[PDB]
Amino acid sequence: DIQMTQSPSFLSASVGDRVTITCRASQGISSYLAWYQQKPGKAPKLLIYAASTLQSGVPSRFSGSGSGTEFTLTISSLQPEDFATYYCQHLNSYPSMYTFGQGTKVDI
Amino acid sequence: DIQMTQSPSFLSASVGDRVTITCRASQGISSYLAWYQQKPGKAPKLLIYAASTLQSGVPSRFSGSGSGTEFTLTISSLQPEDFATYYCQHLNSYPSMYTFGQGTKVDI
Amino acid sequence: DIQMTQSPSFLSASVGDRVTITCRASQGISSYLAWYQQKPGKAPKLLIYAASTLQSGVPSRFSGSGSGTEFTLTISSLQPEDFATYYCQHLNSYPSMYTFGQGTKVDI
Amino acid sequence: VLYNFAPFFAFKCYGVSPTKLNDLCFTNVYADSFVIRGNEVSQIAPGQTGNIADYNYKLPDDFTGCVIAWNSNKLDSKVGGNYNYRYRLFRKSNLKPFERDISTEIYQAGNKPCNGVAGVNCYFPLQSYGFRPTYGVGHQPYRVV
Amino acid sequence: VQLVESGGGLVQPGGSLRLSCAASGLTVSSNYMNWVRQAPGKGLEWVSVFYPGGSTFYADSVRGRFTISRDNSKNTLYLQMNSLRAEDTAVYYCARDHSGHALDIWGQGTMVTVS
Amino acid sequence: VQLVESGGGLVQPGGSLRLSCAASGLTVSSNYMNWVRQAPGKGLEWVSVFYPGGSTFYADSVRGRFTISRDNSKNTLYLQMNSLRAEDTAVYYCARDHSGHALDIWGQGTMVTVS
Amino acid sequence: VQLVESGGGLVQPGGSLRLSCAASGLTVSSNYMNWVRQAPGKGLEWVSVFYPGGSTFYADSVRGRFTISRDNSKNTLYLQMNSLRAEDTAVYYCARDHSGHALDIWGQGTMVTVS
Repeated sequence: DIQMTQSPSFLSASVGDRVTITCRASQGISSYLAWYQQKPGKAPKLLIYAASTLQSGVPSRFSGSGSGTEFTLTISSLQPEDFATYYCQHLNSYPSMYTFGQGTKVDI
Repeated sequence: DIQMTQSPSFLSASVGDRVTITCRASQGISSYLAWYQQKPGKAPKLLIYAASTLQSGVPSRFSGSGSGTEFTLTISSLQPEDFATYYCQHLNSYPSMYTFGQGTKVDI
Repeated sequence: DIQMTQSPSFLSASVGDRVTITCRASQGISSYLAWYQQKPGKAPKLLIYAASTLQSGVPSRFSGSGSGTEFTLTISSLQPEDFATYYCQHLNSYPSMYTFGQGTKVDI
Repeated sequence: VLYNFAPFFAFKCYGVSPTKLNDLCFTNVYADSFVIRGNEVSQIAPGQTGNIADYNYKLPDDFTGCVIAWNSNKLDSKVGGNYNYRYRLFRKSNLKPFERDISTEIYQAGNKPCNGVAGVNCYFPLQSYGFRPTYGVGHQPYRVV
Repeated sequence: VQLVESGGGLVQPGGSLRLSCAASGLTVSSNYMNWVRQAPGKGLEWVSVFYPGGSTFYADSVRGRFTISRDNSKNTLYLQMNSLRAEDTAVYYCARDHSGHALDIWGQGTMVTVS
Repeated sequence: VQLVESGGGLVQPGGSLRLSCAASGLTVSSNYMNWVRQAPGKGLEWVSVFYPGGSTFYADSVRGRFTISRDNSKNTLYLQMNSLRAEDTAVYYCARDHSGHALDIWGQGTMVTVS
Repeated sequence: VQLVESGGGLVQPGGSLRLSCAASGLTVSSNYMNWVRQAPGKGLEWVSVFYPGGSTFYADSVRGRFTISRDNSKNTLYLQMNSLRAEDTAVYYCARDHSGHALDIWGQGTMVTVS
């Protein structure tokens, strides 16, 4: 069994600067990990999947690259609409399957 | 299997004239058929059963006679309280049993 | 099987005098019987259990003594807060177990 | 010799027959004796659940033996009290078949530690029968072997 | 003879209800009794049937989720349902059969909607 | 010791409810625990019982539809019901037995009405 | 593609609900479909999964009380629950899996509270 945890938890980031998020996986990990964005009171939408694949409709503003245990995502632009929450996952073996781990919060 | 259908569907009948209703049964039929009257928002009551048997409490105004595939009911009097809906049925074999068919509407 | 019944049913007792209550058990009885007090709209609380054992928190005002078929409880003091209802019980064999019997009412 | 001398109330056998008992051979024939309420004699049988069967004396399922019960209100009942006889009201778990417990330790009810004194939330497990000659046939003493 | 029916209300999809058919004048354990369904603004349909003997026939659309029961103690007829959003959205009727085809004593309907 | 009870409300006939008996001070897995029923303006009645061992006895009127359960994780007692119009129209009580006959710690009642 | 979900409301403890996942654009009988749970003000959790073949895996916390079903007639996905006070107090989501790990088409949540 593996446990997914995120270090930043709450953060404070201004419009001018960028934000970097990291989530760790115990006992190693494959290359399959997805990042989600969930504005409060809205169903979350896929943002980045697999190894920095990027998705149609997701702006090129977002880019999340990593390998092995250390995984991270970074936002380059000024974040006009201040984003709210972000999550990790990774599909597993029979008993656990989808593991999301603790959430993350970023704001002004 | 047999299918019960009624030809008139909606009708327009004045107080002065009479009204004749017919419902057909596919693949022939026995002599057992019942006619119901259902004023809107009220539980339907038996009007004519079997082969023009007539029922206690049903006025002699009503009389429905027929044989074989062609079945019909006729109202002789002027219809003071304009009736609303009417139905057929016939008990069948194991799978279907009571078959009511499409309804009928008559009004001013 | 045994049936538990109480003779007084409704009663009228003033503040000055005392009140005596009796409940009978058919086909004899052991020494285990409990008395309950239930003010209207409140969960009943144990008052006297076993053979006149008396209970902590129950005033010495109450005292219910009896043996065999004839069982009774008596209140000595003036009953400042007029009590309302009272019950008997006795644990039984497999089918019935707890038998409470008819209630009793006492008031001003 | 059982029938001729002692009249019986509930003479029952499981796995064996009464008449055909003499013409059979066994290596061990035990004999367990106690005194039970009349209405609680029926708990001495294969399986069953109750105050006596579960916590005092539990018979096995595949039981080969005989159960004998006969009334003793004439002799076992006392003048005004027979508090000598007791049964185990409180126990943590059921008994394995054919077991015995003679512990008189104070029972514990609640997560709070239980002291020696019974007081509140700690009870003396054993509870005393009440036997008097005027009691009904249900609560009358019985002898079971 | 009167057939007053009770029960109904609103039940969520996947829920359960029971309806009782109270009859004073005819024996439920002696007559052909059946359940008739009528969606709003549509024709009637047949649900169950219950013979004097221990027999019961159901329609195809109400088979396996609908169970009927009779109690001679209260002289009443019960229908047990494990509802579905489109299976039960109608008024329910209780009737008796005289001549093996005609339902005469129709009771007042009970609204049974699912939401 | 306190025995706070939760659950209740209104359930339609043929429905289902569960009531939990929260006890803080006594172990549910060590005492005689039982359920007591009281219809409005009437005497009390006995429903279930649950020994320290895996044993349970039910009254005749609540047998086969009423199931009791105990969970040592939450130190609470649960009662499962499959209600009927006259079987469950009463406040329900949770109690402990000291001396094999007397119920002392009676919790506050929970209203369980059917309609 | 849209995944509109229906059902919900309030169910008493020990009750039952069913939720339907309506999908117009993707075949439910051909894609990995799953149920995702989110308690208010907390992270997300996984409930069920349903392969193109007749296979289904449940989480440990929702095993034995939660049943999933698929109907190709209405092209919809159903989840059957036998609720508990802490097992089901969350919005429920319906999703599809593209590359065996990523859930893209997330439908609107349905509130399912127990009280």
